[PDB]
Amino acid sequence: MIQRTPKIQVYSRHPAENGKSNFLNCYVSGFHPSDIEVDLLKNGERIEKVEHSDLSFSKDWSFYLLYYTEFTPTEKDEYACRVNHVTLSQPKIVKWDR
Amino acid sequence: NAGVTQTPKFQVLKTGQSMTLQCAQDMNHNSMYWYRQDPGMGLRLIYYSASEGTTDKGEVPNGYNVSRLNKREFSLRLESAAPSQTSVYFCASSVWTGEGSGELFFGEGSRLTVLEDLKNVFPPEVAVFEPSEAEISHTQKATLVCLATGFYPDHVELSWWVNGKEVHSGVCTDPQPLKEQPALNDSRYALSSRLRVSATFWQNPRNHFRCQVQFYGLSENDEWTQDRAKPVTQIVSAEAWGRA
Amino acid sequence: MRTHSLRYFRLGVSDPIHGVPEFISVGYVDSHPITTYDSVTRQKEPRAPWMAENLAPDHWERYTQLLRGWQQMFKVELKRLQRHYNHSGSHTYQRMIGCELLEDGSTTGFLQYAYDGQDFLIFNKDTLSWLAVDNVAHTIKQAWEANQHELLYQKNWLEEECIAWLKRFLEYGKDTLQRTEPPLVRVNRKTALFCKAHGFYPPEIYMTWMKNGEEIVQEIDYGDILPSGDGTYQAWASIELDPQSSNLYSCHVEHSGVHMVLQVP
Amino acid sequence: GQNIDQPTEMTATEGAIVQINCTYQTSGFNGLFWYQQHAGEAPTFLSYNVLDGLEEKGRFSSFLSRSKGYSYLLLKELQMKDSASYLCAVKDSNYQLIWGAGTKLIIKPDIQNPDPAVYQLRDSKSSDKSVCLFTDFDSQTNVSQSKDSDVYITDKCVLDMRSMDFKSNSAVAWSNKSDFACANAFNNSIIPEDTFFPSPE
Ligand SMILES: *[C@@H](C)/C=N/c1c(NCCCCCO)[nH]c(=O)[nH]c1=O
Repeated sequence: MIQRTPKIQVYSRHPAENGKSNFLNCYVSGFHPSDIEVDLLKNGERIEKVEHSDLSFSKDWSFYLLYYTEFTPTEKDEYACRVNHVTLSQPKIVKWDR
Repeated sequence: NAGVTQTPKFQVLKTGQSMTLQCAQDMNHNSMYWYRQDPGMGLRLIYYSASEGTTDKGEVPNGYNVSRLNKREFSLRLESAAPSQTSVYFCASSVWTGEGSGELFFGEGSRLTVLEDLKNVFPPEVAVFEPSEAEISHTQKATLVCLATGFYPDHVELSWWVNGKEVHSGVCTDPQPLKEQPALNDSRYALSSRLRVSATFWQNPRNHFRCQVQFYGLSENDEWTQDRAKPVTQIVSAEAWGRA
Repeated sequence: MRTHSLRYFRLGVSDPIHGVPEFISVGYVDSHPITTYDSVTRQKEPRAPWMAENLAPDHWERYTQLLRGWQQMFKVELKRLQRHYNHSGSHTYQRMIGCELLEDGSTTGFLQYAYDGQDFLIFNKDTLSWLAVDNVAHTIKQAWEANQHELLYQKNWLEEECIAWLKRFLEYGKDTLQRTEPPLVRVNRKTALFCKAHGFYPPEIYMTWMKNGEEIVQEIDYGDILPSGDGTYQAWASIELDPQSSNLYSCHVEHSGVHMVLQVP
Repeated sequence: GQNIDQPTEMTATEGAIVQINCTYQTSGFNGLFWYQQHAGEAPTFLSYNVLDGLEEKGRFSSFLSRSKGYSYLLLKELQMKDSASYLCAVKDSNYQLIWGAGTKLIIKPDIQNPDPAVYQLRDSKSSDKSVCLFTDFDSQTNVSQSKDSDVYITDKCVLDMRSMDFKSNSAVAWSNKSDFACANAFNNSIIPEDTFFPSPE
């Protein structure tokens, strides 16, 4: 039974400029089976109002999802995406690298 | 290995009466269907059940409801029968949904006649007529005729019995009844049948011939108020013996 | 038109954790979800407004019934596979069917199945046969290929019906599906040159780096085409700078018939 | 809307070939079915076509042209048991079956030695009816319904005496009117010139 671990990418909707409202995206893809937990983090805390697409299907039989929240980036605040999956020993955290 | 079993084969109803048709299949099929068949048109779906646990309306659901009781059974309900529901009803089933190349497997059919008043219902008179001596001498064959006349509705089964056994070889029964008054919408019906045997068989005086008609009519709970006898489901027959 | 596709997926899970559906089915046109059904809602629902606006309730009602039947069928098939495999625990079964209408007018059609996320049975609509990946699949192949009419039916659906559905949905969604939003492209250093594009639709885009007019694909890092969330997409590509010799690097982007070149001075 | 058309009735001779046509106009196409339905019985599946061409199953073949929206069911070496209605049905884009109204196929038996005659059956002591049998005529003969409201005439019926491999056509006429006689019972039909009328009384 081949289980495939999620690829996790964190990026803003538009090129980010401080003080300008944006969307922070976390795109989780390529994983199998389908159960998965995704949080967006701000300064290490879970953001509460976070939207996401319905589970999506790829031709190679893996799945993908987009998690996103509106935000205004500042020089001080650090953002991340935290993902758990059956293929991960502990939750994996990927920081937004602007 | 029964296939699709539906009941009843025949039923007379008064306007407003309730009725349930039963259907079961033992083929482990998932989809079941109720159709009605009427002269001059294609089958029309009343209700169907794509799988156990769901049902939905077909093309002509008004006046009907269904229940997919389990995987095997799919019943059709006429809560308040109307004359327009006079028809032949067919249950059918398929392995999987309507989707794909799978064919339908049909039950034997249920003939319903819905009437405003049961005073139009009549059992048949049955009479048997012995062969013409001229036919015997010209052909060495002998044709007996059975006439079942004056019945309504067309819910009859006619059979011939020779020497205590039902026969079908040598038999021809009209495939459709004759309207005795072709202009009336509720005309009573006539039906003829012939049995043809060799002259030698007819000339054996121990050979015995009977025509029997099963009529499907009223039952105990139907209300009857006419002066004549209540036209219940019944068998009417007539006989003849061979003659030397 | 550009190339377009219609595809329908099914997912079945044999022993799902609490809440999670035993069965899900989703349709797509290109990258756009158009329909959804699962064993919890037991209803087929639009996932694109241009689908809801153009298909009357009788459409959703009819396919809701078919999907309830397809759900049960998928459960039976998965139960059978897990017996043949002699597997315990939760396992997945998947189906994908669909067709493409290519720019040049030609068509493709495909149908395949997967068990635990790996190819299981693949239909060949030209030879009218199923490719099996192991012996459990081989047993299913034998049963399916014994039903020659069903193979013919699938060929007709893939080649005629699927293409007709796709053309119907392409017209319904033409304001979304047939529009063009050109990319905004920039280059920056982070030591490697990054070529970044954003704001573009459709998502199909080609970005590469050239060095003195020659393409070295083996030393290029290609980023994924990713959804930005507003209906448009973004992408990137990087190449590493040689610190001992100057070179003329240029980013090349092709999108919807337009080519762009960004020369790095 | 959607519709499917097939002839109401066809008549052919035993041993011959008949082609039953079905044309359809539908919203999408997911295959075409033929069913056989003997009178008073359930329809039974005969054939399925979904790609173009001709498929064979015994004495029956079914053809489909998707571009012309046409199919035919072809019956070779017709036998009396092929007398039945034949129903076409098409699955549309949503897998709804659209049913044709059916084609009734009537088969004329090959009457080897026609011996047309009208016989008076013997009276029944339980009936006031006089009964006449028109029998053993060739299959081109048609039996007309009666024109007197108190005379009843049934359509012709084909009887098979299997033990002798002998088939014969017959029709029955009856009445309780005093002026009814077998010599005039079938006067409204066109009956063979050599029809035998045995003497009465
Ligand atoms: C509404 C149209 C949803 N359809 C759907 C389908 N349709 C495809 C039927 C193909 C027949 C040949 O196999 N498939 C599916 O898996 N999920 C759906 O939601």
